[PDB]
Amino acid sequence: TYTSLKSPENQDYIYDLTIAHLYGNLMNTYGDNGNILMLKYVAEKLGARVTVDIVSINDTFEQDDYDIVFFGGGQDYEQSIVAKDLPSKKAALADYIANNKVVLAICGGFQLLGQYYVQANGVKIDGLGIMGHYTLNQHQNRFIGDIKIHNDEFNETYYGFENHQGRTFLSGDEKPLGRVVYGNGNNKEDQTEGVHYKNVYGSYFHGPILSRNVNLAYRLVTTALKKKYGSAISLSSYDDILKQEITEEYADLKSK
Amino acid sequence: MACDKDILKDLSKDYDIVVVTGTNGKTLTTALTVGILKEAFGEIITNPSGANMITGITSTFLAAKRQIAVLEIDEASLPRITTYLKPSLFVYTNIFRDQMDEIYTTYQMIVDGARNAPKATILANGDSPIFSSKDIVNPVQYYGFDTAKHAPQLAHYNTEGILCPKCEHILQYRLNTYANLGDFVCLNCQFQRPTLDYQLTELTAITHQSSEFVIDGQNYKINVGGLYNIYNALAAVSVAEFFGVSPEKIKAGFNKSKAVFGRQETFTIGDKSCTLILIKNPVGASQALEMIQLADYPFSLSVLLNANYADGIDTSWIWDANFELITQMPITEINAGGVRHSEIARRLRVTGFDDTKIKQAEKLEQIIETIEKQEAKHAYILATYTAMLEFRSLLADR
Ligand SMILES: Nc1ncnc2c1ncn2[C@@H]1O[C@H](COP(=O)(O)OP(=O)(O)NP(=O)(O)O)[C@@H](O)[C@H]1O
Ligand SMILES: [Mg+2]
Ligand SMILES: [Zn+2]
Repeated sequence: TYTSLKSPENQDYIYDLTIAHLYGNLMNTYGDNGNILMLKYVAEKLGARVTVDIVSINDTFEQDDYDIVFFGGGQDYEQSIVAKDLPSKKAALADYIANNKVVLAICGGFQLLGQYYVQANGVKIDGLGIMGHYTLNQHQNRFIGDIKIHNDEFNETYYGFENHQGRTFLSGDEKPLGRVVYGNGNNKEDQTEGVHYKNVYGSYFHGPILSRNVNLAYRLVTTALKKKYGSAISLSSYDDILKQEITEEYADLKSK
Repeated sequence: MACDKDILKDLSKDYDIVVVTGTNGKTLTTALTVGILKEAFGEIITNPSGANMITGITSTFLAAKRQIAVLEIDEASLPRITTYLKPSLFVYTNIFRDQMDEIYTTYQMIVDGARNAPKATILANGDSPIFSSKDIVNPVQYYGFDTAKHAPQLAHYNTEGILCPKCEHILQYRLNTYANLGDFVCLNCQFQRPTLDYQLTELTAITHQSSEFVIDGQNYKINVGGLYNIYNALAAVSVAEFFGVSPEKIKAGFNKSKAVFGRQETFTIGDKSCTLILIKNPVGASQALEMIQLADYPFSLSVLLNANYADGIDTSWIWDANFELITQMPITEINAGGVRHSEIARRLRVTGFDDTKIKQAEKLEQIIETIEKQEAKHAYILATYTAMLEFRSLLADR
């Protein structure tokens, strides 16, 4: 374990957030590690000092040490090696999730929170098995293109780019991150994309998702701060810290 | 011509053939190698820039009439072309992911190609862990950087290809140049960089526009910045040394041929001295930033991001580039430009650089006007391919 990123030491902050960048040096593809930079940016605006630790193969994970876990995507080989290390973090990650602590998981990281995923060529790779979703393969086909989803619990729209062979199916105890307006999403049979379970947020969205969707970036960080310091604290509003990003945000009027 | 295979079997018989292959630096390494060997051995047969497939190679032998050929060969073509050619020497520059894309597949292609001439020597970049990943039949010599070592450290977490090919643990580095290159060492098993046959033993003076270095007891200077030109120089010098060319002939050949590296692209906008640099991928952009970080003057930084066909539609790669370097640079002000002026400005704000000193411009023309009116004498412009063409085009109209 080492610290990859740290807020400047000479600035004052009333809060402290520690981020576990889970396998951040192996699951590091498609700009999805940009999500770390967006969490740090939004956390600093809310008065939090940020520490990011790379917690990778053979590193101990203590759930009490972290406020946000980010688990991104990687190449098939790196993902198969990460899968061999997962059992070593299962107990601590299950406890983290059971305590309603914040996880953002993208692509392979989303698949590996669940039961298993299957590569295009039929090889089944076991996941942490902490959540009930599972991922089937596609022999030849991939889901590729722009996607838009809407979460009805929060009334929030998210935009991104999907590129996955995986077909994810959610278990009965999960919710989707959102319902598809346009695009494939998890499996092209139901209208689901990603997962929302307690304070686990999973997606197939490249972007990175938090660069394209500061609504979700704000949600993850405020949620983490209120879990750490309690729900009675008063944080700066969405509109006050992210006015420029809200003004410039890509959004369209397509329906479904 | 399907019969290009018959011309090669025929015409290539009467040459001592050197093949240069790898992901990057194939053209520049070939050109400098030709320049140096010419000094020792006279006329050298070589292919035009990038004409590195069966057609380009065949045409090269067709223009010629106990002689040396140095050919750039496309990785994918090598297994086929070496069932027709029998090279005496293979040079492996490096192996990196195709960005569009499995490194061991492109690697297996060049291993198969050399395997077809099992007596030919391979001169490989010892700094690439891929080039020590496999039992190889050919004899192998290694070139690399043998400068001061530090204790083992992890490469930056966005680096690709850092798994030990023997034990699947994460490699560390006693020296890291760029990407996964350097004095790699596994802390779990015996795997580590092999003893180098050809050693860059000192970096003497590295600037934003030049580099001086010692290879096997001789000094070299090039008039362009950036580590990748030092590797291309190291590779070409290593070939000349393998061919037994004298130190005095390598120096004379090097100095006459090093103009093949080109120069940084400099012009003026009013009284400002400007440098324009193409960015297209994370490692490249990170290396541009490390180079301009060395500048001994204050400068403006303009970053122009387009997403056209020729740039690539995908801009997610900017998030993997080490733009965090801008907080450790003498930058006076930042211009965010191109069609994606908004996304690149967000990418620069997220570094923690003062956002009052980052200004979007909807039109490249406004970037030029901003640079003309700026206080600092120097300006750096980092641009994607189409942003660079539009920028050069607007400069031409003055
Ligand atoms: N040794 C190197 N390591 C990494 N990148 C390099 C290296 N040398 C050159 N490059 C980059 O690759 C570009 C092309 O240089 P070149 O010598 O033509 O490479 P190549 O292997 O011929 N590939 P390409 O022409 O792009 O198909 C340069 O402009 C640099 O951006
Ligand atoms: Mg080339
Ligand atoms: Zn090892």
